[PDB]
Amino acid sequence: ASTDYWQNWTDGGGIVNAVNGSGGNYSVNWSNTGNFVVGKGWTTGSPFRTINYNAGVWAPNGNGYLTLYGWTRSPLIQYYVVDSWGTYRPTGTYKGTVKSDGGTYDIYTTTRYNAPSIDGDRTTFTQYWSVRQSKRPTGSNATITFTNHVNAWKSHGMNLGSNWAYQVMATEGYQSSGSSNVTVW
Ligand SMILES: O[C@@H]1[C@@H](O)[C@H](O[C@@H]2CO[C@@H](O[C@@H]3CO[C@@H](O)[C@H](O)[C@H]3O)[C@H](O)[C@H]2O)OC[C@H]1O
Ligand SMILES: O[C@@H]1[C@@H](O)[C@H](O[C@@H]2CO[C@@H](O[C@@H]3CO[C@@H](O)[C@H](O)[C@H]3O)[C@H](O)[C@H]2O)OC[C@H]1O
Ligand SMILES: [Zn+2]
Repeated sequence: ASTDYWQNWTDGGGIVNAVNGSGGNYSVNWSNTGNFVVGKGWTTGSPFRTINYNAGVWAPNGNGYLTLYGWTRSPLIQYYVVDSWGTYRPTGTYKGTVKSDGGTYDIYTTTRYNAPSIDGDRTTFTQYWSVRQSKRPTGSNATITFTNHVNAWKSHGMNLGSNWAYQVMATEGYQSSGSSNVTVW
């Protein structure tokens, strides 16, 4: 399935110059930002999708994540599979680990309160994370075998919602500057 979804969200802080490139390609150049999320992927997420990407540029200066990023409803859950980051490795309530695609990821949960989501500007929701224990090398074709994460989460009592929303390979930033260039398929 070729990508069909363009995610381009900013809370309005700083500069987020995002380019919707040809096919699965996008880029972001950002400066002194609030929170933003830019990426490409699919209108409807699947627990069985293999996400492929190649980050030809991964150059955060401060907090950025290079991450699978997506949502379900029923219930409302945000999830991440974080392959690389900048100055900050995201963590939460430690649940366990999962091995996938040549890496080991820690599994965490967090909760957001009064926060933006696909449902509104001020919402409360759980987040599920796989965060790689070390930054993944970038520049070569990489795979996220999402089933492995979903199954590990499930085994730790972290069940996703029944109603799948979008699923993207994203650049998320907070209080940072940077450059990224990623192709997704
Ligand atoms: O940042 C940019 C990189 O993402 C880009 O890398 C290329 C991304 O596309 C890859 O081609 C895929 C190979 O596998 C096939 O099954 C897919 O259908 C193709 O799309 C290619 O191999 C990568 O080199 O390079 C340019 C950077 O700016
Ligand atoms: O049109 C609607 C959009 O406005 C809506 O935007 C979402 C807003 O919330 C964003 O998620 C936050 C940023 O990412 C993480 O840091 C946080 O946990 C979230 O608070 C999300 O990226 C946007 O998609 O999406 C739905 C549309 O109907
Ligand atoms: Zn386990």
